[PDB]
Amino acid sequence: SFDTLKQFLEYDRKVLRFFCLWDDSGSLFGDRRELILHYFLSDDTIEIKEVMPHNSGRDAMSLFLQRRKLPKYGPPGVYQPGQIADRTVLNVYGYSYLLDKYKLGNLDQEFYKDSDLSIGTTINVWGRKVLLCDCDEFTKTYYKTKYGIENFTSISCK
Amino acid sequence: SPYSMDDRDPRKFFMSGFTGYVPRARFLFGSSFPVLSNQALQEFDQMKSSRTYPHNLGLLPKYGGYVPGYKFQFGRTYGHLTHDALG
Amino acid sequence: MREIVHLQAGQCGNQIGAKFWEVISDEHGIDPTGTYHGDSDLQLERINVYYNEATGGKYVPRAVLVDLEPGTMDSVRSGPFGQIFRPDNFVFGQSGAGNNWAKGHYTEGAELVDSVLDVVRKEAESCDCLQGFQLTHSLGGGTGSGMGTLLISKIREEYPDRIMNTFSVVPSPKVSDTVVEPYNATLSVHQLVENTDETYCIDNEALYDICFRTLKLTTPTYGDLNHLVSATMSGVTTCLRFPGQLNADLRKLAVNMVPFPRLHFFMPGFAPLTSRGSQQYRALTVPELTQQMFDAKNMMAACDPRHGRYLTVAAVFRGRMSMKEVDEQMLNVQNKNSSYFVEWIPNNVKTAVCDIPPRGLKMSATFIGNSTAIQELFKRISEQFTAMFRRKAFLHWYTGEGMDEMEFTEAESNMNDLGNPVVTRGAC
Amino acid sequence: MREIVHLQAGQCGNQIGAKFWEVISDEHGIDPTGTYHGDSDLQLERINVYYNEATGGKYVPRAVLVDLEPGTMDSVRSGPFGQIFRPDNFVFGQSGAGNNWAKGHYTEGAELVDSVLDVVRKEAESCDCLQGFQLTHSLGGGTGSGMGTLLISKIREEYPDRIMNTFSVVPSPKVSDTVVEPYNATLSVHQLVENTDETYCIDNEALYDICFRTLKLTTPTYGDLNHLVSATMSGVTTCLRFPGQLNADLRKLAVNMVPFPRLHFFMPGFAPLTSRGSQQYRALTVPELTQQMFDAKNMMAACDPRHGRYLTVAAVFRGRMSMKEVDEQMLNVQNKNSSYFVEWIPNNVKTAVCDIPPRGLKMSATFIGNSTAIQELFKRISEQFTAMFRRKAFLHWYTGEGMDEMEFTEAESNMNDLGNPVVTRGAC
Amino acid sequence: QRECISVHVGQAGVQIGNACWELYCLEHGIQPDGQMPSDKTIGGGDDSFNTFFSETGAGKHVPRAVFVDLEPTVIDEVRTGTYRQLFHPEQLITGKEDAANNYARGHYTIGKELIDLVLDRIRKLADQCTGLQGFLIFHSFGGGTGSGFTSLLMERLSVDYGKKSKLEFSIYPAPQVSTAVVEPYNSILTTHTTLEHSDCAFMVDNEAIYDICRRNLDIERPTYTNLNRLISQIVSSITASLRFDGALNVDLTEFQTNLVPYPRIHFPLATYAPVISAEKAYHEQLSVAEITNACFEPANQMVKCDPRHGKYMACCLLYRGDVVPKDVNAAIAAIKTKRSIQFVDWCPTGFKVGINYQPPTVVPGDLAKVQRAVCMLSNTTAIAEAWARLDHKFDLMYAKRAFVHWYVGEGMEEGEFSEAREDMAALEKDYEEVGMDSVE
Ligand SMILES: Nc1nc2c(ncn2[C@@H]2O[C@H](COP(=O)(O)OP(=O)(O)OP(=O)(O)O)[C@@H](O)[C@H]2O)c(=O)[nH]1
Ligand SMILES: Nc1nc2c(ncn2[C@@H]2O[C@H](COP(=O)(O)OP(=O)(O)O)[C@@H](O)[C@H]2O)c(=O)[nH]1
Ligand SMILES: Nc1nc2c(ncn2[C@@H]2O[C@H](COP(=O)(O)OP(=O)(O)O)[C@@H](O)[C@H]2O)c(=O)[nH]1
Repeated sequence: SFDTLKQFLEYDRKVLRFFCLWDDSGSLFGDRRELILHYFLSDDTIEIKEVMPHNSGRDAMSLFLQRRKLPKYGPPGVYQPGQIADRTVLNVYGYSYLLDKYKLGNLDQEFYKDSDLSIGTTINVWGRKVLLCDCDEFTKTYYKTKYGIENFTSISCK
Repeated sequence: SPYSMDDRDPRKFFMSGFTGYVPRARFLFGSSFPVLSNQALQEFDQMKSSRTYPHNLGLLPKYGGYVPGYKFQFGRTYGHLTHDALG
Repeated sequence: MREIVHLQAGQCGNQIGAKFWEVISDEHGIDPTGTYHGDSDLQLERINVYYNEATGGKYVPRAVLVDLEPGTMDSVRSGPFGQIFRPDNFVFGQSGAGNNWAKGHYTEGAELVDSVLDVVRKEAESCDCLQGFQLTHSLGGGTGSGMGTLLISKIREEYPDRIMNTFSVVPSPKVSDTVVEPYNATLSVHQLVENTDETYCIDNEALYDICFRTLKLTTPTYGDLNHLVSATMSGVTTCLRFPGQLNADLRKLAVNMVPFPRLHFFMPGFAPLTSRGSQQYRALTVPELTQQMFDAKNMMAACDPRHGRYLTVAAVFRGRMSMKEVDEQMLNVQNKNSSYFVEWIPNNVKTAVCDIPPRGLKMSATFIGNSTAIQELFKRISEQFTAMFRRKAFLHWYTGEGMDEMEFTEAESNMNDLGNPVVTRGAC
Repeated sequence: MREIVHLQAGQCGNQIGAKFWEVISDEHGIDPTGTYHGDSDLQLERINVYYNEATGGKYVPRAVLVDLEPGTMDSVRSGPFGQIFRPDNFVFGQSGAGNNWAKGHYTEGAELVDSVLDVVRKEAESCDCLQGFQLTHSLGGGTGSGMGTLLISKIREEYPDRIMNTFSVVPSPKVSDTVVEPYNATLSVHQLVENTDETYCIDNEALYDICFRTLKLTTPTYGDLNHLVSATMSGVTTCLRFPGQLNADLRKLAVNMVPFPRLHFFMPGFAPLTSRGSQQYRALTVPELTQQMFDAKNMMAACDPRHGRYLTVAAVFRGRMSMKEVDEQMLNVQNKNSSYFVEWIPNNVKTAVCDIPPRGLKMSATFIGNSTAIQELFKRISEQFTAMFRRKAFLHWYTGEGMDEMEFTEAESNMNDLGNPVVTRGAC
Repeated sequence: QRECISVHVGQAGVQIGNACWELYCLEHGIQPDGQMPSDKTIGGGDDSFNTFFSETGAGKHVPRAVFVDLEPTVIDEVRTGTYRQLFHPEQLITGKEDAANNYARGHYTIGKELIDLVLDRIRKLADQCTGLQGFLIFHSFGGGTGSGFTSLLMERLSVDYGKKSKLEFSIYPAPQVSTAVVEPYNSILTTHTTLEHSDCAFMVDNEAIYDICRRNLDIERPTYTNLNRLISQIVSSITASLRFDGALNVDLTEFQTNLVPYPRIHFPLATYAPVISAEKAYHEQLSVAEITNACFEPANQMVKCDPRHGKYMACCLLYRGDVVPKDVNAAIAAIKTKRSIQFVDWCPTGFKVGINYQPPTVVPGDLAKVQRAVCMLSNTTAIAEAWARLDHKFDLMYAKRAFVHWYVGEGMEEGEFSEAREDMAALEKDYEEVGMDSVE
């Protein structure tokens, strides 16, 4: 499965909007935060933003994460160059490619999907833990359509 | 840095001059590196990864301060009067 | 306490910085939420070299992020190990130096350098022995150069005695993006030679070959082209961060790798570099390291090091090794490749040795060499100058922003006087 | 310590070398993943004659795989012992040879042997005391004759003092898998006469003969054929991988088996070759080992030894066996057959035994004969060449590539000039 | 009574100091913590430690060396490691910016911020010393903190303690292989200033250590720890007669009085006897005659200079262990008849033989349990070849203005290079009229 048109046409402009709650009461000088997850199924990416009130404190801090994938087993160490790349290459000609069939090495990369992010779970986005508290109507439609669970009673943040 | 043998063992003092960092130490001020480095490393572990009411009554004659209620307390002596600060 | 201060001006530089900052945070076990979560002593001992502490192990990165347009600002901010760069250390702008050295320098940029040299001082004051400055500034393009060079000149003024290793991405003809690289970049050299002291020039082109003919990556993303450069950096200041024998510092290198005061344009290099499909077949021993750190592939610049002999090369090995082999492999390198080293500098290869390897390896060897072939590297940018300068094209948008054809002549004058000393020593 | 560099060229040479590495891996106790799971510590004693060590016991062969199409490479990796080969010496190429010697030697082969020479230079430099090379190829057909001769010429030019085995599969008369076998063989032997110190001829008809008349197989496949060739391929070089008395290395065999400088083409043979139905009825010992050895049934080249005198012959025995039991029978062979051995060379038998035999067998041996019956093969290639050449048939590819009518007649003269000495030494 | 002060300057000095001090700790009973063990004892009773080790009340013993280095982290590993309790906290003098492999940064700019403290501690250590026997300076002829700081320390010690003997344990940079590029500059600029402030310079070369470890120790891959331990055995055996007792005890004034003929010619060569490596040590007869031949063999010499290309001047042999004196009398008689070792005509007797009744101790690791040793310290003419091989490098670098600005702009002046080369010409000159035969 190394194609993009499948996801890019099944879920082109479909976004999973999750309201969440970051807990940083245990931080020394910190405080709890309001994170909004947007999972894009077209490229299996997670962006998360911070929604912040009037006369806030912290700046207009853009988004919190950006449009890439998310490593699910905590914060992993970045590796030496050319480890978590695409399909393994044996040699070059003499611009060229071979597609080695015996893939072995740093291919073991475990990442969130729509299955591992459901209402009521705590996700460890790069260290910190943030709990999923509510979702949108399109998300409710999608999770009734595919996985069949209803159970959409929200867990209200603070 | 935390090579103080950890736990509560004696070892915890980085020899004077140890140019090494003692995570959470310069943010403290008071005594000598030895006992500092000790408390300095301990700091990490924490999370790592009037007063006269009782027997001590009297308040001391002429005490500079206002014992709550003194203004309107006509009785025995500063001693007896201040035998219950937070009464 | 030897602290270092790293500048982050320019889209390119800001990105190389983030990946650089990741690696150094990924060696001192700094978590993308601040608190250190590593499990080694030698990690914290020297956190003063890059991460100032705070209330609650928040080791905030001593960084100075600057951009005339809040683009890479947010980009880096919303990044992975990027929600830690102090909010104040993030000086922003409201415009953008659309590829124009004039803008970056004698204009907008200038009216912000004050609001940039302001924080840098706060930093300097926060330090104890600022071992020097390290600027990730694309000589090419706007911001990067214009602003950077201005700060470079300015910083020196404040603290004269100091080191200045500029990791800069010189354009390599082959591939080009902005159509003003000749002009915009040309300028840098002038304000570099007379203010730099350890130029580590990198070339997107070269790094691409090193992401195809050495790592075999079908789709070499700029991200990887960053780690290769990022590594070189967190590999040079190794001694001032971890124990070991022959601890060579950011100064030692400059006092054994700079013959004449101006002859200081060096090229980079990282050793343990193989493909994802050969990690288990390769033998990471000393000989191998040398048989790659001394070729024309691991060098992250574009100037066949075999066109012109080198004057002074050095290497920072980092891992439990035996000086004997280090010394031999290097002495042998000379006797073997003897037509590629000046005969006016006996003993021309410095060999340091740390006592901590990079996380996920067992040995490492950053390469730094004052090659003479860098002559070509600059020759091309000058060879280009003319074309655009001849017909004074792409100049209206440059001279009408506080500039004069005069500057061009003087900048080129230096390019000639930089590609001049080389051919001289070319033959001792 | 002595090391052999194995290069394999062409589809035939690649498959034979893959089966050879499977045989050696099962002999030296290495699983397809590359680790060591053996039974005896002596089995690892001299592993680095064929295997370069990697980290964690991931021993990989010192082998350069070369072909002009990336299909034989994909097949060799798709074989069972595929996780054993280094991807760096895995030199493929996107082209089509077309079974053309001109396209193997004067065309894209000549553009890819630069990379082949670079990687074999690296493997030869990573050695302690290199003794020689092992090129597995086919004498007839493309690549192995076109690229193979060019590779041998460059290897000999860069190393002129080392023993150079070329294990070459020669054409057969009764069947032909390629129309231009005479052209390709005549062009290849012109080089293979004056470069290689010794060359091992394999005729594919004799493999069929030894599979039906001796092994009693029903449908002999290429796996079985290249396995049987790999048996003697391994059996030649065993005194350097395992101990024993009368250890004879490659140059010892070269000295005792090359009387005159141009006469080095040999005939191999392996003789615990038992059919499954008749093996438990065999009394396997040195007597019938020698009897099965010296017959005209186990010869792997279709040249009948009764049609010519033996110049010299070596036997590499393997197993715990007794010395006069070898000696009385190796004198009895000459004393019985006196019209098949030369008189001007008295006592033309080399004996070399080894301690550990191959697995499952109690004793093995390898026949190496330098007969005067090779004139049959070379003269037969000569008239089969001249019949095709007198009409200039199938020649327009070679002539239009850049060759001429001139260069073929010296190859045919060299055919005749090896035909004369191997006949006049049989005629004394 | 007989106390010696060691000043370890430069990183090579500090690491060789760690080696020689761990050797002293495991040669006596002095633990890494500092208390001699309760339920153990060693040998020399209650006075033999009053050498390099110092006595304090209730038993906590202290060394009397001064570890000085203008950079941290290499002091930090020595202090943080396995000898954290032994050393006095202020005897470890740290710089703050690295001396940058520069004579000027060792001698004229960062030379004042710490030499007041270093001399202050030298005064305090000389206060607790009944007889100040001598100063041994452990340093390299390479980087800035080993060249410039040593060179700056020499004239202040010559001013304050002019009557005391001072000697050098030197890391000369190798004539073949080398590790830094301004080694010739730094070596000449430090030996110019230390020529008049050094009474004897024992010299050690890393390539010689390397191939001795290859050949005799059977290590095909040694490290700086293995080098400095073999240097440490030399140091401990030279300074042994003040520690213990024997037949002929060699004083540190006897070293200068027997080994330096002329006041300028004070550059001998150390070498060690058996450097055998355990798994091949018990196979050998290990005789006094054969170790006396082995030290004069031109392969165990601890600098890379050929002894056949010159004449010896004065050889000092220090034996340790069960050495019968008449074995060394027969050994010297065997030496004086071989023509491969040529002598000058003006030194008929030149062998200072001293015997100490104690065998070498063994650090857990490389060296073998041998009940014998001798260090051979010979003044030869062959060091002129090393001076020539380094002065050729200096001339070839000086001819075209290499690296001069880092020196001159930071405290040095342009002349000091030229008169340092003039002094090298004078020393290489004097080594020829001392070596020429008498014709008058
Ligand atoms: N035995 C031993 N010798 C060393 C060691 N380190 C360096 N050397 C020798 O010293 C030479 C260079 O090291 P130094 O001269 O001490 O460098 P430095 O004096 O510390 O210079 P800075 O970096 O400025 O502090 C090398 O060529 C070695 O010969 C060591 O750890 N042990
Ligand atoms: N290695 C690397 N190069 C980059 C990156 N981003 C941009 N570049 C290079 O930077 C060059 C132009 O950048 P530039 O216009 O100077 O950015 P500016 O300094 O903000 O104006 C392009 O040719 C890119 O190849 C990066 O993340 N990594
Ligand atoms: N022993 C053996 N011989 C083979 C094998 N495959 C092919 N051959 C022989 O190789 C000969 C010609 O091969 P060739 O044309 O040179 O293949 P090429 O090198 O790819 O051009 C044929 O006559 C076959 O008999 C094999 O797997 N084992």
